[PDB]
Amino acid sequence: QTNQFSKYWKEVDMKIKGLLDKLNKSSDNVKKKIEALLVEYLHFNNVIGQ
Repeated sequence: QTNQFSKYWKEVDMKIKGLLDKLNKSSDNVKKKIEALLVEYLHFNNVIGQ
């Protein structure tokens, strides 16, 4: 309704990069969990971009 897609697009992108930096410093157990959340976050960002 408010059409502020860029504001939430940037918040999700900041969360994506935050999870990207935590991914390289992550143990093997939580690493698959982080990858599983990045694929979902890419879906959220792809929808907002479209």
